[PDB]
Amino acid sequence: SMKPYKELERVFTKLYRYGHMLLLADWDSHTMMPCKGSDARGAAMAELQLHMHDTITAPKIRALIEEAEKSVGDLEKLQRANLREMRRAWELENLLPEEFVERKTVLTTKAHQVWKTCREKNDFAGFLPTLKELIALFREEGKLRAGNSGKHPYEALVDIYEPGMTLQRLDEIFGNVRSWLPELLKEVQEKQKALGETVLEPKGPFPVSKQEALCRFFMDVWKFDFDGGRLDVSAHPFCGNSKEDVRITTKYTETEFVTSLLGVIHETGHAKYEQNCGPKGFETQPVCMARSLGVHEGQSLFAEMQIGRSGAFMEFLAPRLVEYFGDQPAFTSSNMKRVIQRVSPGLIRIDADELCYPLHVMLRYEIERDLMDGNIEAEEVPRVWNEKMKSYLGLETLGNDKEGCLQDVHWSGGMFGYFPTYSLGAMVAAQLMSCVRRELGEEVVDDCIRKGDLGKILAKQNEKIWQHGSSLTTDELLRQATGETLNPEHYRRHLERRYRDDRG
Amino acid sequence: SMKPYKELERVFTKLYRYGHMLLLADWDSHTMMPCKGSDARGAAMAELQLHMHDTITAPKIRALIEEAEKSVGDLEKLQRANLREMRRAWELENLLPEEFVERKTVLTTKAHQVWKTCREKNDFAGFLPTLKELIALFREEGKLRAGNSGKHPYEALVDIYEPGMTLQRLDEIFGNVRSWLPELLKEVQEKQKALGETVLEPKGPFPVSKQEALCRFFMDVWKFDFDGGRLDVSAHPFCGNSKEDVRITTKYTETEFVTSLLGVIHETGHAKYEQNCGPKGFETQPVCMARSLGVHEGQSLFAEMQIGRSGAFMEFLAPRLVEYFGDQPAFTSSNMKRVIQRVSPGLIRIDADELCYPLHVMLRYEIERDLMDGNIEAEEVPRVWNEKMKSYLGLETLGNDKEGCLQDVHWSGGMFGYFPTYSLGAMVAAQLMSCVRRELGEEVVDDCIRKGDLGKILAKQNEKIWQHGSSLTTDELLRQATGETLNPEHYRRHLERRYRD
Ligand SMILES: [Co+2]
Ligand SMILES: [Co+2]
Repeated sequence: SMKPYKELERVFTKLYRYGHMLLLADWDSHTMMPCKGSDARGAAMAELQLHMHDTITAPKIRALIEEAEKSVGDLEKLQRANLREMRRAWELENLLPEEFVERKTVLTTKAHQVWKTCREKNDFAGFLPTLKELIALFREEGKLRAGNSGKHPYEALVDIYEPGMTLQRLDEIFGNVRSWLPELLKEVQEKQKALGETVLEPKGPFPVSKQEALCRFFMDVWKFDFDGGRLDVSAHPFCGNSKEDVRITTKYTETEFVTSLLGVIHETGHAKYEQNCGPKGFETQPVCMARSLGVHEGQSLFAEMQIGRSGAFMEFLAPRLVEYFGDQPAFTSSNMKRVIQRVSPGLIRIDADELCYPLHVMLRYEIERDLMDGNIEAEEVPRVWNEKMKSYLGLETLGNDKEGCLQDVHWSGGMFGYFPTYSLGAMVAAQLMSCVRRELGEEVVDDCIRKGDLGKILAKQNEKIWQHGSSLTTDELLRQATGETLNPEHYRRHLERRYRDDRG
Repeated sequence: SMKPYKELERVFTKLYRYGHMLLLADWDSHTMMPCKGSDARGAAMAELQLHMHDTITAPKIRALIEEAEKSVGDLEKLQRANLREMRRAWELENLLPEEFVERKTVLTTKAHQVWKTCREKNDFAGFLPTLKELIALFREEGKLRAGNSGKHPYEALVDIYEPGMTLQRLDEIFGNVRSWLPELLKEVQEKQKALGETVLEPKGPFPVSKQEALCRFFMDVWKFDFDGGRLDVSAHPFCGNSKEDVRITTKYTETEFVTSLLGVIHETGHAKYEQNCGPKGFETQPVCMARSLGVHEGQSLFAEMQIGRSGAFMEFLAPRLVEYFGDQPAFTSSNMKRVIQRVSPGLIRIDADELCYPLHVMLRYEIERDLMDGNIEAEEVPRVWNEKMKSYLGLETLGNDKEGCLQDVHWSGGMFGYFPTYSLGAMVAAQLMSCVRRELGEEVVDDCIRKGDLGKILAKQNEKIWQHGSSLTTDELLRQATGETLNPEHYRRHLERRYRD
């Protein structure tokens, strides 16, 4: 009935309110909180997390969900989707026994300090005992989340971040990438080395106040609502807080402006999704949420990569760089394109350019999959990390675990099945932009970008993606939006056109 | 056994964790939140406030307190005090029916809107409907909070902010103030007028970045722990957030810097108490809270009035003004003292000098007491306000309710019985500083202030007040600290030395 469904709605509004507090508390801990407030803040967040957990895991919720589900056809369409999303949120908290949960929590908090130091010291052997336990915990986690579905443990884990994504499809997507991208990289490198184009590096200092002003200017170009969000400073840029009050951060160095500019553009792309997330009338409910991390990172990367690193945008950007920092030879649209699209393989994933980046992701996918499968053991990670690094990026890591397998925090913090979503995001972004250019026209999109007039583009994003939140399945959403399910051929054609053909 | 007590401790830690979130949300509301965030933020705070209420008022809590209390002798000194403070918190929440609390939140949220416009528009008539309801509400609230005590309803309201304070003691105190303050003010005005001393008002602009730097510098003089707190800007200066993370705010104008400086020093005096509140080991418990609004305001006024408006402090301050803003004729010791210590009765209590301030408080006390007692009704407040302002301050407010009875937010915000604590704080500050001067020596105290070297003074405040929180009754606390219960004669002699002599 409506009765139990509406009772669920009420419970989920309660949870949304408590989540508001947690999100604020988390935002503040990274931006405003002084160091001695840390224990108080963590104690407070833990207690509130506990209450949210007891609320969603009370016996009555399951009984409520079950009564609501027998009378499904008496609900409006969007209420039916909301009931689906409610079960999903309930299963995500309920399928892990509390004994497992506390054990995971203890190990991840342990695993963190052990990782951080070993990383800094290049000591995989000191990490390895922990790492073996993580991998056993993750394998155990997969099975629990798998439930009575018969899903592969890793699939159960990827599902946390990418609802409905199967290992079969993931293996097809990454196998597709593996068939062409390592040779594309090599082709691009040799083309760029044979050309020998002049690239003038921007010369600093770039005053941090002028960087901030430039960033806000670009947030205005993306029509960020500043009456419903903020820009501030943290050690790691992120997009956080709540949908009514979306708060992004960045970090500035005087020596360059690119990382921070492009970083803000990236987070603004996330923000636009959050600020415009529908469906309307479901604001405090789980159907009014981002569909997946791949869909979310598809929005950030649409902003950053599809618009931000384009030749057209350089035409708009260059004269703003003259205006905000003062003129210098580096500040021409042709030269800034060369700076922003420069291809240079390296060892560190977070520093990777648009082309190399998916190779870092692909390799993490394969290892994660293989560990979960039993094909390899923690023991072998360094060896296989090095194999893949030489193979995909032409670089060695043997003996350099610091910048090899120990470089990312993710496994310390109990995040397995997360990494692949980044390249899924890149693929979503390329697919969406292909559609937008098909619909609006190539010259129209280029004119919008080069003139910093994004409204027609942002409107298509809003229509196709943002207004739907989680009311549709990912497959349904992408089909409705772009004509088909997620297809990596768009990302391939984007990368070929931009890097191999220098087309923008 | 000790089981009920230790389970209550666990409950109050939970509540402390919840209050942390509410405190952060409230601070952020006034400092960082963009305007469209407002609805979601109010809905979140209300849901959490409800959960806290239901937690503390559950029948379980009553049963725990009753069980703990029947073996109160099996508890150590600080645990028995903590149990007293637990019962107090529970009674504060548990006494009003939930139907009452709903009505009040409704009425007050609406009252803030109508008050604000009526105030801007000088329209008591428009406000009078709301105000008759507020007064009816407060009389009902007082009776509810009194219960079977036999306390006057207004006493039960005063008790919320000033635990253990009786109306009889309040009447003894304001009666004392009335015995010397009027002849003092009168005398000071005719002294000032006969001298006709030159006062140079500082001339701006004062860049807000420079003001901020000066304000932070004085926070450092008070040894504010910036690893455990912040300064930020808000529409209305306050001291908030939590004890591990004390966040104070100010507002800046280019035309003058004094209000903001002294304001920051005031809030920093509050912050020092919150940053150092004991007892140690009871941090998440109600025993580790400020004793009263009177004692709290005592710490802020010790900072602001006892140190911050003294001649010795002007010796330190004047060279700092030159340093931060650049030299000008006004920036002398002698002249800044005259600016900061200036006496000029006016209509607006926030703007009142150290001498006139208690007169504004006394008139509100008298008016709140008469309203509660049914000696006047809401219709009569403008007339009575004028009469009391004429008698106390020499000033007519008739027809100017904007600068008369509608002046302050307190009544529309549901705060009755609050005003008296301002003067109690002034008295606590003066009594504290007496003991400090007696113990350290006048010369050592003056030396400390004039060199910006406040360590020895702060250490005394910490020892005497901050470290105890609510472990002692207010009478015990002041007796242990100062040798006696609150005595307004210290306040008298403070005002006499500063303004008459
Ligand atoms: Co992102
Ligand atoms: Co105060």
